[PDB]
Amino acid sequence: KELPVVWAQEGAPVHLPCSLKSPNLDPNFLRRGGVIWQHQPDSGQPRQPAPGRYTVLSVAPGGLRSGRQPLHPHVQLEERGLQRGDFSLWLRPALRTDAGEYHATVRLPNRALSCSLRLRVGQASMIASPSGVLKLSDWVLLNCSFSRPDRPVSVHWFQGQNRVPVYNSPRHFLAETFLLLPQVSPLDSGTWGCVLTYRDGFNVSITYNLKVL
Amino acid sequence: ELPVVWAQEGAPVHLPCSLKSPNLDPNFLRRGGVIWQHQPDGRYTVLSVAPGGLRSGRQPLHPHVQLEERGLQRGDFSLWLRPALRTDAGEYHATVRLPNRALSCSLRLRVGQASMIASPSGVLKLSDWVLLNCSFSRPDRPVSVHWFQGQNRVPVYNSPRHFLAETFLLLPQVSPLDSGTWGCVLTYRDGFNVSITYNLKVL
Ligand SMILES: *[C@@H]1O[C@H](CO)[C@@H](O)[C@H](O)[C@H]1NC(C)=O
Ligand SMILES: *[C@@H]1O[C@H](CO)[C@@H](O)[C@H](O)[C@H]1NC(C)=O
Ligand SMILES: *[C@@H]1O[C@H](CO)[C@@H](O)[C@H](O)[C@H]1NC(C)=O
Ligand SMILES: *[C@@H]1O[C@H](CO)[C@@H](O)[C@H](O)[C@H]1NC(C)=O
Repeated sequence: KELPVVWAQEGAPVHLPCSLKSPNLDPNFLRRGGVIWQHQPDSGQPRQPAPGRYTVLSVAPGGLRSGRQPLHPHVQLEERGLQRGDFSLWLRPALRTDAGEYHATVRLPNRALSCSLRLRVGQASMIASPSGVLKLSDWVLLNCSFSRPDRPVSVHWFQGQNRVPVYNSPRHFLAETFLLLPQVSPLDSGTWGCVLTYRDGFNVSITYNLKVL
Repeated sequence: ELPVVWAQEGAPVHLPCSLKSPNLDPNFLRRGGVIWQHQPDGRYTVLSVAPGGLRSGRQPLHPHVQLEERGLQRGDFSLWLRPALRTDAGEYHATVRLPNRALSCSLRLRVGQASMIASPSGVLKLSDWVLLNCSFSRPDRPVSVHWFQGQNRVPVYNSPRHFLAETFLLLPQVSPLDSGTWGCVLTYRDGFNVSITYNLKVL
């Protein structure tokens, strides 16, 4: 079977999970764990060479840090989690170039274990048809879109400073990932927002400023 | 530099090359010969007809490139690409040989992609709304947009049941009379036309 896929939104932090799910307390045993995170970027794809792997993070087992600064400072580890057996990678800005395979090797006192993921990075946008700048009483269709190919499981719409929930109503028709405003009014000018949730739990938050003249 | 000719991928296009005021005998101008060269974006000849008025008969041969012999008799030596393909973009050079006259033509062909974007893009239920976008990949924006409905291509104007804005057509409430083909024509400032058809399916 293939690698589990983790999705990221470009510009937003992402968390690549690698965790002992049954840590039997013992913060003093799991203090002493260390991990190597390696990244296999996409070659793009006969008698081919094997894909290359380079180390993006290394923290030493034993319960100490050596004073070595991070090699790739946008890639990070939460050091509070190591006591709980959490060796997950944080990509502070998830970048397009960060896509590819991630391989963790964790060395504890008695054993070593591995974690393997494929990270894909997508782009979010509110697509406005005909446009975002509108005239009074025009119609507009907003699509809460993300470049992931599959269909999200839920879409939540919000409007205004305080994120007031937006439901199917006479002034707002909701269908799939789309919100149709049949007749914009002065109260429709301002910020709108959406949250897309996919079946793997990945969710995207998108904001957009509608202008009505 | 060169005149630009636009093409829609999947639709025929003709690269114009016509004698200015070509009113000679239709059997005199058929006896002309022409060479069309394409340097893709390495000049190579894509079709050559020899002067003298006789043919090799290989018109089914390479039918993606063609000359219309009615235009050849009318002094029109234009190249026809029956499916305009992505590979056809690039530089074109025509040379036409008559007994006492010569002509050369130089054009740049760019090919764009057309699509009817439907939101939502599936099959629709009666009384749903739907938005159609007549889109073309050309960078400049078209100067006019025309919408048509049905096999008989009846024009569609701004109304309560069909709202037109820019390149978009909104149908607020589909009915069984909306089932079937819809079409749009984009017209650009040079006269280039893009025709897109779309089959709406509604239960
Ligand atoms: C609208 O957004 C959804 C979610 O990303 C996407 O699957 C769909 O293709 C988009 N459609 C248009 C017309 O933008
Ligand atoms: C997305 O899912 C995560 C995981 O449960 C959750 O913490 C987050 O709150 C969800 N999205 C939003 C917009 O809150
Ligand atoms: C709709 O089509 C026009 C014409 O090419 C294009 O400029 C515009 O970006 C398209 N918008 C959407 C949402 O498809
Ligand atoms: C291009 O399309 C427009 C609108 O349908 C039409 O008026 C015009 O005559 C067309 N041009 C040609 C050369 O057919």
